[PDB]
Amino acid sequence: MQDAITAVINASDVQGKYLDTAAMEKLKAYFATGELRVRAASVISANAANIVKEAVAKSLLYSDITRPGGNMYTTRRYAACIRDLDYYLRYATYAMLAGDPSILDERVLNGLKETYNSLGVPIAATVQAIQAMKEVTASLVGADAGKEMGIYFDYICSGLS
Amino acid sequence: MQDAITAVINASDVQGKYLDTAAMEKLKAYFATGELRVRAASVISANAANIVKEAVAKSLLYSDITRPGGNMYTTRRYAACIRDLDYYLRYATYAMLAGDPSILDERVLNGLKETYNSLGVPIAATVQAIQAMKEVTASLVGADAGKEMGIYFDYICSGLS
Amino acid sequence: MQDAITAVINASDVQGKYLDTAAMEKLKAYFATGELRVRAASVISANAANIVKEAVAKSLLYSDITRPGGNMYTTRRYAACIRDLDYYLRYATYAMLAGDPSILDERVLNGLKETYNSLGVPIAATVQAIQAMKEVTASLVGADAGKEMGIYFDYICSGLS
Amino acid sequence: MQDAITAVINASDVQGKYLDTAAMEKLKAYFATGELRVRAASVISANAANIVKEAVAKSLLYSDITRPGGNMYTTRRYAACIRDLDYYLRYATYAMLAGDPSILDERVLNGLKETYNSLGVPIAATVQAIQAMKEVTASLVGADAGKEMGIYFDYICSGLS
Amino acid sequence: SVVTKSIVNADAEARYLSPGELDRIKNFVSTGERRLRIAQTLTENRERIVKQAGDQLFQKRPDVVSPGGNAYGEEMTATCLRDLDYYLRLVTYGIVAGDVTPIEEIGLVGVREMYNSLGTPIPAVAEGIRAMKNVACSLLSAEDAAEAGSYFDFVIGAMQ
Amino acid sequence: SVVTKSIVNADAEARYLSPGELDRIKNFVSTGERRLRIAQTLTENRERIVKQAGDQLFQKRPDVVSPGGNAYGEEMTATCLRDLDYYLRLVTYGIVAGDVTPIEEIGLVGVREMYNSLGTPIPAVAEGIRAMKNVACSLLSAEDAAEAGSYFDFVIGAMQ
Amino acid sequence: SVVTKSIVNADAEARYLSPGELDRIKNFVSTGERRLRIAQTLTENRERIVKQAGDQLFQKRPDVVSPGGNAYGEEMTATCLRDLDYYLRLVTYGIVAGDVTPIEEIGLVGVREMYNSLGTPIPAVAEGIRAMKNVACSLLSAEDAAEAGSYFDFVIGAMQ
Amino acid sequence: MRDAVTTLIKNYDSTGRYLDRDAVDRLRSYFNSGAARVKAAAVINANAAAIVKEAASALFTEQPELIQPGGNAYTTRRYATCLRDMDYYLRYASYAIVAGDVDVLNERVLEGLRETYNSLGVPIGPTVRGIQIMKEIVRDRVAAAGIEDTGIVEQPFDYMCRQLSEVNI
Amino acid sequence: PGINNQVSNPGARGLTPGTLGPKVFKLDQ
Amino acid sequence: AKRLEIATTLTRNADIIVSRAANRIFVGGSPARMEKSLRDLDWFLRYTTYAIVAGDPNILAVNTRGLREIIEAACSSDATIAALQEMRRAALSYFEKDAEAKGIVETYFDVLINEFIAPAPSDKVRQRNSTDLQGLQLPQIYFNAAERRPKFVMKPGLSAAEKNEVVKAAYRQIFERDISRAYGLGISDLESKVKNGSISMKEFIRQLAKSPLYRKNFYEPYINSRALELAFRHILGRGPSSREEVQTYFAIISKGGLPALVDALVDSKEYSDYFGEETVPYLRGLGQEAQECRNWGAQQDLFKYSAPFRKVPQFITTFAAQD
Ligand SMILES: *[C@@H](C)[C@H]1/C(=C/c2[nH]c(/C=C3N=C(/C=C4\NC(=O)C(CC)=C4C)C(C)=C\3CCC(=O)O)c(CCC(=O)O)c2C)NC(=O)[C@@H]1C
Ligand SMILES: *[C@H](C)[C@H]1/C(=C/c2[nH]c(/C=C3N=C(/C=C4\NC(=O)C(CC)=C4C)C(C)=C\3CCC(=O)O)c(CCC(=O)O)c2C)NC(=O)[C@@H]1C
Ligand SMILES: *[C@H](C)[C@H]1/C(=C/c2[nH]c(/C=C3N=C(/C=C4\NC(=O)C(CC)=C4C)C(C)=C\3CCC(=O)O)c(CCC(=O)O)c2C)NC(=O)[C@@H]1C
Ligand SMILES: *[C@H](C)[C@H]1/C(=C/c2[nH]c(/C=C3N=C(/C=C4\NC(=O)C(CC)=C4C)C(C)=C\3CCC(=O)O)c(CCC(=O)O)c2C)NC(=O)[C@@H]1C
Ligand SMILES: *[C@H](C)[C@H]1/C(=C/c2[nH]c(/C=C3N=C(/C=C4\NC(=O)C(CC)=C4C)C(C)=C\3CCC(=O)O)c(CCC(=O)O)c2C)NC(=O)[C@@H]1C
Ligand SMILES: *[C@H](C)[C@H]1/C(=C/c2[nH]c(/C=C3N=C(/C=C4\NC(=O)C(CC)=C4C)C(C)=C\3CCC(=O)O)c(CCC(=O)O)c2C)NC(=O)[C@@H]1C
Ligand SMILES: *[C@H](C)[C@H]1/C(=C/c2[nH]c(/C=C3N=C(/C=C4\NC(=O)C(CC)=C4C)C(C)=C\3CCC(=O)O)c(CCC(=O)O)c2C)NC(=O)[C@@H]1C
Ligand SMILES: *[C@H](C)[C@H]1/C(=C/c2[nH]c(/C=C3N=C(/C=C4\NC(=O)C(CC)=C4C)C(C)=C\3CCC(=O)O)c(CCC(=O)O)c2C)NC(=O)[C@@H]1C
Ligand SMILES: *[C@H](C)[C@H]1/C(=C/c2[nH]c(/C=C3N=C(/C=C4\NC(=O)C(CC)=C4C)C(C)=C\3CCC(=O)O)c(CCC(=O)O)c2C)NC(=O)[C@@H]1C
Repeated sequence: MQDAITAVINASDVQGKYLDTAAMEKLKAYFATGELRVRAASVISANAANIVKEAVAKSLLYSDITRPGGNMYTTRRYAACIRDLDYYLRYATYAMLAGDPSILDERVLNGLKETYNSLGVPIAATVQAIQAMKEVTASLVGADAGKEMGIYFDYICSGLS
Repeated sequence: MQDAITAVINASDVQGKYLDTAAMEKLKAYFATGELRVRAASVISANAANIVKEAVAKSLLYSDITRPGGNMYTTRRYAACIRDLDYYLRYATYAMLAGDPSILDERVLNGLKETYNSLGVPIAATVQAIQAMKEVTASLVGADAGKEMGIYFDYICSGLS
Repeated sequence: MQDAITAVINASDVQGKYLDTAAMEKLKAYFATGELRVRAASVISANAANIVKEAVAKSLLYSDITRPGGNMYTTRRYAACIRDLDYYLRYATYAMLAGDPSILDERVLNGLKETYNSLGVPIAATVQAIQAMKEVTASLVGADAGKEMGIYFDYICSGLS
Repeated sequence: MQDAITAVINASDVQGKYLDTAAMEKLKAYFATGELRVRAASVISANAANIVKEAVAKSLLYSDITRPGGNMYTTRRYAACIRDLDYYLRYATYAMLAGDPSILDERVLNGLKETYNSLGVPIAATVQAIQAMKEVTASLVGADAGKEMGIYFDYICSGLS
Repeated sequence: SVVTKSIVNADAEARYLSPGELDRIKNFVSTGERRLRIAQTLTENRERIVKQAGDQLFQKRPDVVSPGGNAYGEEMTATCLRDLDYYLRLVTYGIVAGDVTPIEEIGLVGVREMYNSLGTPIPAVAEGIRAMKNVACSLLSAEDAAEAGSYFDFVIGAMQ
Repeated sequence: SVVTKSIVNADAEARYLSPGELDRIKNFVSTGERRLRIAQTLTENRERIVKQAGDQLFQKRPDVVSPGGNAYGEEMTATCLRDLDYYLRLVTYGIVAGDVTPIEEIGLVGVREMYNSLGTPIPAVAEGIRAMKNVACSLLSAEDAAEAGSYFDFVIGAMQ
Repeated sequence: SVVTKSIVNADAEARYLSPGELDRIKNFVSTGERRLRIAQTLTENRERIVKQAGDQLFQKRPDVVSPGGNAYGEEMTATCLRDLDYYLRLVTYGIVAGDVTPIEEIGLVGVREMYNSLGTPIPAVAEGIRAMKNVACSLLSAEDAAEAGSYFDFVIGAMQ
Repeated sequence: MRDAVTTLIKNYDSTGRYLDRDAVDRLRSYFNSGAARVKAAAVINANAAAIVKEAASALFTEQPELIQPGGNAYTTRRYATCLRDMDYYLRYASYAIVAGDVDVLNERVLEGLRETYNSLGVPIGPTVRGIQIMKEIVRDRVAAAGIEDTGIVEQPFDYMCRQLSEVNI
Repeated sequence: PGINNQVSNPGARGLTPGTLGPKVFKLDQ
Repeated sequence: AKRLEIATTLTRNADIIVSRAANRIFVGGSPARMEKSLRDLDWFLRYTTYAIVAGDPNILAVNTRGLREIIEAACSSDATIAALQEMRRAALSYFEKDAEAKGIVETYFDVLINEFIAPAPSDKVRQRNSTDLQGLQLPQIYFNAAERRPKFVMKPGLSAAEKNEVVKAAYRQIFERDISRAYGLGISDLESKVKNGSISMKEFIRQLAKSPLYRKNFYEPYINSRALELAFRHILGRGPSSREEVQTYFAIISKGGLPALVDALVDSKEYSDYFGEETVPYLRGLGQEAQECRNWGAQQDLFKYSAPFRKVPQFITTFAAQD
């Protein structure tokens, strides 16, 4: 797993050059947003359950997905679906804190299509739900953190697609 | 596993409908077959070793399978083959009791064809052997439940094929 | 089909270096055995039908295999079996000329077990008949070539088993 | 083979609903970004060979991969590798035009990892090269369209890895 | 079902069905007709059971149906009634199966997670199923009511 | 090798190696000692062959070493000289094998695609191999040089 | 074999072969000539060994070849003698190897299972192998016979 | 895991043949050369560390790019793991010299090696060259020790190189 | 028929499979 | 911001730092070893710059722990050590004005000096208990660099939150997910028992694995061979290594089923050696433990949350096909 600092250092290391001024600028931007990232992460931790509640209500609830035979019908399936939305939120928070999408690729997207295609989970509905989570989260954390968390939510959406 | 009861109720559950009168007729048929099925299961339970012995004699033994270099040669492999035939007998009897071939599909057939092709197990000999088991079992448990055991034995043959 | 010379030059090529004196020693060795290899190939080519005729007579004829239901019974199946024995002889001769079992691995033994097990061909009997061909061939080409034709025939038998 | 427009209408079709206002908003978004997508596609079309050449130089040349014994060393292997990079770039361009990575799914990634693992192609090295192609493409088409190309290159990398 | 329960346990033990378990499924097949009759009466009176038991639930806990409660408004209160209907259907499935197995799969797994996230009070849901159990007891004969009572009881216990 | 090329073309027709092909292999194995000597001399003189031939190629086609060509600067020029070394090595492998098969598979298949995607003039590469052929003629005896010239000719034939 | 046992244990250690282990297999390859001679005596005289061991089996345990027994019949008794031949062949393999693991791999892993399936008295099979041991010891010298007996007796012990 | 004796036994058992004179001749060849094989493996075991060190230095002087920041051995973390791989090859090759058969190498070293190296990013070509450098060093050492036939000691390394390398036909 | 196999009987490509294989449709006029 | 500042200043005066240290260590000077020494001095400083930019000096620690033994022969270790002190003094000089900058740079260079002096550690030699398996020795620096799994232990007298967390970790490993957190499914009696200490964590794992939850989740869904492979992952923390392992345990699962296989795997010496009676099983991956060439792809796929969805048995097919 790589944070932005790890990626910058490793690129410089492969080239062999000492950390260049442009690399310093990238690292400086990450450090500068550090306060915003930590603050937003605490907001996510406090409001994560309701973020999921609102997102499911926005898209998945009162839909064919929750109808019998719709793949979130069973209570098992509903509990698992909200868990997976919790997973996406949790790993999006991790990705925001680190500043790099490597957490998402290493842990979330190295088995996601296999699991969902095997189970029959509807990828389109999950994508709609994650987009809804992005909007709700952006409202709670503000625009600056809504942009940052948004790119990682988009990463998960496109990977699922 | 789905037995006949679970299959009927799950089929109704997918639609979302309470158990219909037609579904009740299906369930009543299973309950009617229950006595003959349980009796036959006890017959196979006590005569399991004899069924395997007779079948291996009828088909597998005294052929190229047991001559040196024939895959059933070596005492390790002869033991392994009779173990697999008893696997088939046990799961087929499970399927006779339950009334649905989902036990065969879940616990036997899925992946077995790949493992057998990887290990080099002759697949024609396995099908001939389990068909021989069907002949022996028909004799022991009688024709009416031999009708029933055949359905699940044939299921295994088709899956291995 | 990698031969001894192609294998030597390939290995030197992988290292990247021009042909070394040690590699020249190996190539000289193969050139030394060239006389026996070419002579044996000429003998096998001329007597190929007789090699197979003697092997079929020694091992397969007047057995259950050649009698009704034995898999060499039908005229189609008999001709196919002798054709297969020709296959093994021809590719063993190719392997002897090359000095390398790569042709056997690549063309002959790849999926041979799976094709035979699908067709219902007794692989034990095919191994025994290949041994009969090995003995007849050893007699025809003499101990020098029979030792090498032995290693390639036994390569086939080991894989086919 | 779904583009963004087809995906929007297909989801509506499965639900059995005429196009909703939210779906209209999504379609408006695709139409809004269409001009930059088309412009970048034509730029990549003009610079297609150069993009691949620069990526090979930046990530693969003068490395273990192309030096002897490295799996891009032989001339046939070099030609094959650049052919695959051409394939990646062309389907990434198709994906940018369509707005959907589904083309990458169906036409590139449906069996690619198994073929590469079987052939012996180093997945990590290919991923390095595809990442370098992302950098070159971003420069050629401009940063704004470069983010769009980046997501589809990342899709290829996620599936290939 | 009893059959599936026996076969699952015996499959894990790699053992042909024990003679006692074979007798158990024999008793299940004999009792099946009574089970089907119990399911028949409950499903035939399903509209009565859900309707009057739902009235009892809302009467017992009006705060639940009051404004600010989860079933506030016509739409939400209708869906709450639908949940009661769902659980009656699952109870009929359980009665036919002869074991909680179907109800303990289709519902009763992660109900706490689903409902608690949904916002609903799960003790109130349990009270609703209790009301359905009372109505079903009135519609059933004494011994028949005991078995159906067992399946309803499993539901309310899982709710609590 | 001549052995595998004979086997491959006989395998296509499903025949045992015909007497003419067997005779060809017999001659090849007998003269293998001479072949190894020819490759030994070229291997020993590889540094001189590459250096002299490179100078001749650059003199005849100065555009490649001029700015705007593939080999401008000592870095790119060194890689071009290495490629000439590669093809000398492949020719040595060809002499020892007795056939063009090592040359074809290692370094004549996809040459157009590789060098075109490297930005290199393939006709100039062909002339470079021609220069190496002349140098090799100087360093080999007449009868040997004719045989080695055949492998050089095959390289230039596919190149141009 | 001694060599494989040493290599396997050393590999599990993840240390190069110990000097003591190397000396042990030095002894093994030194005594290889004696091992090969003992194996060849048994192999070349296999016909007599099997026939006399068959006589001792069918007289010490006359029931097995009597009517109703496993070996009753012109062909059933032939297959029994073939089994004795199989185990003699395995014993020769083991004598060459210096270890009983070739014998144990090809037979004695599941002999109880195989013979219980075939309805054979495995004590009677054991007595047949003991007859083989007696016959073979007289075809070998006293010092050599002790080695052969070890491989004939591991088999019998496993037969029980 | 099969020795020469175990391999001959395995072939003959699959074919159901008592060991004939040809089998005895090949077994005798292994037994006769077993003493030399033991001495050669003892030499390798005694000088195992030194062989690894010399081979590593020779490989990196031959191919500087590995030690440079781009290469896979650049930092000391990977330098240690790379030296361990050299030790692996020497250890299993000494096992193979004792065994007299390359089945040990095939089953425990070469199987899955390319997959592992492609996934971890390890370059296979340099590794093949390193094994070859071990082969030459080891052959020199056993020849100095007095083992006349170095065919026994070089062939396991050669088999590792052939299996680990690509075709490059 | 396995006697007619392009690996072994490369010449006999076009000899009809016959009753042992699929039907072969040919256009005549 | 201070870390980047220290990095910029260190880079700016980097040539001076190296030259001062080089003069200090110029003992027996005069060639090839000179190129090595100068370049390695540069590398020391560059990784110090990388470390100060990074959160921790772990890059320096893991990448220099064994260096002294590796480079001891060619050049004097004491010479290296003294030159390292010289570089520390010059680096301290440029930042001597500022307390925070001086503290950070001094501490990180101090780690470098201490690690070089410290005795090189022995490899994490993996001695396999059984014959069929192959032993392997990961170098210690690699394991230190590897990400570290939270090695939960059910020690006596733990914090209340810790006891609940250890139970959660066991649920996560055995059932591949936190079923208690998501569905609320769990075995309440067993959790309470091991929290009380009435049963060991090994007993908790045994009971959990042979519980009906595991039987429904990972033995019922699959053919027996795939069930075996999943069991190795969950209960033992690795995938089967050889055909002898698959043969042994397929026979076990054939003769006794899931109760038998659970007993065999927990009883195994391998369990006791790596997961004591208190420890909760943890997956042993590329960095945690030395790895083998024979089951690479199968192990890679088993150590994934998508692993339960293969129902074709990959380990047996792979090992069988290898022969
Ligand atoms: C000895 C007094 C000094 C010295 C000289 C020297 N160094 C090497 C080679 C290596 N030194 C290292 C050490 C590191 N390399 C790194 O990249 C890092 C972290 C960024 C460290 C700490 C390495 C890896 C090598 C190369 C591999 C090897 O073992 O050789 C040599 C050997 C000759 C050569 O050119 O390679 C010599 C003589 N280096 C010192 O650090 C001392 C001050
Ligand atoms: C009624 C006794 C209590 C109550 C419930 C209530 N539920 C919802 C919404 C939903 N309920 C479900 C339940 C199930 N889905 C299942 O698959 C099963 C098992 C077969 C069950 C029981 C679901 C899925 C929903 C979501 C909507 C949908 O069905 O798609 C609501 C509405 C919540 C809202 O505001 O959105 C309510 C009010 N409410 C009460 O007051 C009772 C105590
Ligand atoms: C919710 C938006 C949609 C949905 C989901 C649904 N998911 C599952 C089950 C699983 N989900 C995963 C995914 C993950 N596992 C992880 O560890 C991570 C993070 C690294 C993710 C993203 C897995 C592995 C499973 C299966 C194992 C399990 O049950 O947990 C289900 C259950 C399907 C079933 O019945 O077996 C469902 C229903 N369902 C929807 O309708 C939404 C569109
Ligand atoms: C003889 C001492 C006793 C005895 C034996 C008996 N055996 C059989 C039949 C078979 N025996 C085998 C045995 C082996 N297969 C192996 O791979 C090996 C190791 C290499 C052994 C030992 C097998 C496979 C068979 C089946 C037939 C076949 O070979 O295909 C019989 C015939 C049984 C029958 O009725 O069919 C008998 C009688 N019988 C005795 O009385 C002795 C005490
Ligand atoms: C018997 C009819 C034929 C036959 C088979 C044979 N099988 C094996 C070994 C294995 N068999 C299995 C089978 C299963 N695994 C399962 O999970 C299930 C479903 C519950 C089945 C049926 C497996 C996994 C193996 C491999 C593990 C092992 O080696 O035991 C062998 C032995 C192979 C060996 O080399 O030892 C044999 C011989 N052989 C025949 O001749 C019959 C036609
Ligand atoms: C008689 C008119 C001519 C003749 C024939 C002859 N044939 C054989 C031997 C064999 N013949 C067959 C033939 C068939 N196998 C089949 O399945 C079918 C179709 C149903 C046929 C026709 C076979 C298989 C053999 C081999 C021996 C065996 O059956 O095991 C012989 C013996 C040859 C020998 O040397 O063994 C002879 C003499 N001979 C004549 O003179 C007539 C012109
Ligand atoms: C010289 C006659 C012409 C020329 C060449 C030139 N070549 C390169 C770089 C490479 N050449 C190759 C070619 C091969 N690889 C092989 O495996 C084989 C056969 C065994 C051949 C012929 C490769 C792979 C490269 C690049 C990667 C590498 O490191 O080898 C260049 C440099 C290209 C660049 O821009 O970087 C040049 C210039 N230049 C000329 O002027 C001649 C006409
Ligand atoms: C290039 C970045 C890397 C690389 C690749 C390499 N690939 C091959 C051969 C093949 N590649 C494919 C890939 C695809 N097939 C597809 O349909 C698609 C989607 C459009 C892709 C990406 C296939 C099928 C082959 C097989 C063709 C064949 O027979 O080879 C090779 C050739 C291997 C060989 O031995 O000839 C190579 C070298 N190699 C590298 O070094 C790069 C890291
Ligand atoms: C050295 C000459 C080249 C090199 C090697 C290198 N290897 C690794 C790591 C591993 N190597 C293996 C190899 C094996 N494992 C085995 O079980 C066997 C069978 C004997 C072999 C050959 C494995 C499994 C690993 C990874 C896990 C582990 O080490 O146990 C690395 C580390 C790669 C990294 O970045 O972490 C390297 C670098 N490196 C070179 O530069 C040489 C060209």
